[PDB]
Formats: sequence, structure tokens, C-alpha cells
Amino acid sequence: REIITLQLGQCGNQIGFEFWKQLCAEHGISPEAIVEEFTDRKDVFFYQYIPRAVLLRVIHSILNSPYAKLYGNNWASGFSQGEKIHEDIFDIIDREADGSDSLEGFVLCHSIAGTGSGLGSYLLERLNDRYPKKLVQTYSVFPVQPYNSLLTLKRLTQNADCLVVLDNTALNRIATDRLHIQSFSQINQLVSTIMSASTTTLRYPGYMNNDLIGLIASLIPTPRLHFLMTGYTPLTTVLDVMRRLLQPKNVMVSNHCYIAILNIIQGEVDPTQVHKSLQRIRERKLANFIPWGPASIQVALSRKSPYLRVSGLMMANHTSISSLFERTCRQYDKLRKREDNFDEMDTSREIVQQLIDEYHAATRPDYIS
Ligand SMILES: Nc1nc2c(ncn2[C@@H]2O[C@H](COP(=O)(O)OP(=O)(O)O)[C@@H](O)[C@H]2O)c(=O)[nH]1
Repeated sequence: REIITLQLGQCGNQIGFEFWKQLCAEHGISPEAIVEEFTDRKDVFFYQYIPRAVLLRVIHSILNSPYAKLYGNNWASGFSQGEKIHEDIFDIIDREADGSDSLEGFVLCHSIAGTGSGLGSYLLERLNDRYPKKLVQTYSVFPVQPYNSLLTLKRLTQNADCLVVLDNTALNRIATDRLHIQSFSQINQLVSTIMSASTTTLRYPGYMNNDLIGLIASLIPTPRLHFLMTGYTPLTTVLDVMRRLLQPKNVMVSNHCYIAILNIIQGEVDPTQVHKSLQRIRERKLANFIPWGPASIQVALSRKSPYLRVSGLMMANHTSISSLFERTCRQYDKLRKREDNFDEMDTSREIVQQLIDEYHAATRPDYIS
């Protein structure tokens, strides 16, 4: 099973290039796409070595980078231009798809803030049209801006079978707090770190989580609640890691309870103390769960890249994320009363209102019906 990734817009292209840099460094692959001498399953993201990427001005910057051997501002303009070159890009996508043995998904890295937003909208629609059996995960990055953002949310709440949010505000906050920057090229480091650590269990095989469905179907219980948040504590026992992870100081997010939690530990820790960690976490009652269905926290281990200490990442399904949408929603209303049919934006507002209502109803003991 092979995962193909797509990079749209300046932000998406930059974060994808840095992610590929990080991943090539994790393995023994020189910038010249030649394996270095110096166990790690690398077939998923690399083709025998060339990455499975589809880039769509900064391309010249990448071509001038040492890694050359490795390959307007409106939403409506982006959508129109994406409709204009449907066949041109889809020939590339189809040749790269059918060239693969068994395709699995379509990772999409883009910022919902110019042309990237509408282009990703169009691509998501067309991929939902053509390929009906391919999971679509999206590493979308959150910031006339409210218009584009809400349109992207409208297209993402029904097409993408999963989604991971990344807000530049929280990243900048963490940068000023514990990195003391005052830049794109600095927050992108942490972004690429989180991304590389996200797909750790796919490249280093373990007891469980050998496929994307193993990561998705565990967290997302219903097809609507498919927005996740990330946490990365190392910026030592597993209990300390789990206690530092659940702190709101580290989560990349600007009653309420949890739906599903997943922990990935990349250290050489003793794997016998994890059950004690979970026992004590349940004892002290540091986190709450849904009252209707039985929801638990899952933990998995892995191995750090030997060619490159204890780290850890956390993927959560928290109902608080809806708050962010509200802000956008709010701004849209503020933008709707200040200034062919202009009805698509109204439908977008309607469906995002539906989604926020569903999130707000999810935290009730009678969420069913
Ligand atoms: N987190 C992050 N966001 C970025 C970076 N570069 C650009 N962005 C976002 O991308 C948006 C600009 O997109 P733009 O390049 O104009 O899209 P285009 O019109 O299709 O080229 C801004 O609102 C930024 O928030 C980056 O390095 N990191």
C-alpha cells in the first residue's frame, strides 16, 4: 500500500519540501536521491529512490535547492483556474496512481488562507468523484480571508475522510514562548517535526498500526467528527510524557470532553510501565471522555531513526476545536453585513453551522438521535 502526497500553494509546497527534507534525513538518503551506506520500511512514501510527490514560483526555489535531484488571492479564481487545467494535472495524477502497485490514500498539504485554497477545493471534489475507495487525509493549515477559509471548511467537511488542523496563531505563540523569535522558516521546522512524527508508525513496523485505516478508524467514530488536533511535548518515564502531553500548554490549538486519544512514543523506554501510566492517569482523572459511548485512549511505541532521547506525540479528537470555526463563522457574519448569485457562500455557512451544531451536540449524554 502506497501513499501519494500533493502540495498546493506556497505554504503547502514549503511545508511539504521541509517534510521531505526531514524524512530523507531520517533515512539514509542523500539529497541527491541516492541511498547512503551508513529495517525502516520506506516503500510507502518512496519509489525504487524518488518521493511520490506532485508539486503544484517557489518551485524555482526548490529547483535551486541542493534537492533538485529529488523530483490571485481569491477562492473563485483558484477554483476557475483549477477547472481550466483539470485534464493536465489529472494525467499526472493518474499516471502516478496506476503506476503504483496498490494505492492507499491522498495526503494533501495546503493552507486554507490564496489560490491553494480553491485549487484544493476543486481537487478534493474531483478526487471524491473519480476515486471512491481512496482515503483522503489533509494536513490543512489555519490562519477576504474568512470567505476562503469557510469555503475550504465547507468542502472539507464532506469530502476529506480525515483532517488535521494547524493554526499559525498557536505556532507563533509557542515560537515566542519557548523559541524566542521576536518567521516562516522557523515555525515550518516545528510543523515538519509534527508531520514527520505523525506517520511514524507507518515507516517503522510494529505490532499494530501498519496501515492508514489502523490510524483513522480507531479515532474517528462517526463520519462527521473527523477533525483532529496535535500535541508534541519534547521541545524520563512514560508517565511524565503522558502528564506533559495532556497539558493545554502544548496542544497546537488556540461542556467539553474527549472523543479519542492516541499516543506515539518513539523512545527506548521500558514498555512494562505503560499500563501503570494509564492506571494512574485514570486514577487522578486528568482527562474526560464522552458520556454516551465507550471511548478510551490508545498508546503505541516505535523506534527512533538510528542514523539521526525520548519523544512523544499525541493525536486527539477534542470537541473544543469547533470554537475556532465559530470565530471564522462570526467574522463571516461581520463580513456579510459590511461588504452572479452568491449563494454558494450561503450554502457553505449553512453546512458549517450544521457541523458546529453537531459538535456542540456531541458533548451531551444523549448525542444519539
Ligand atoms: N504556517 C505557515 N503558513 C504559511 C507559510 N507560508 C505561507 N503561509 C500561509 O499562506 C498564506 C498565503 O498563501 P499564498 O501564498 O498567497 O497562496 P497563493 O495565492 O495560492 O500563492 C498566508 O496567509 C500564510 O498564513 C509558512 O511557511 N508556514
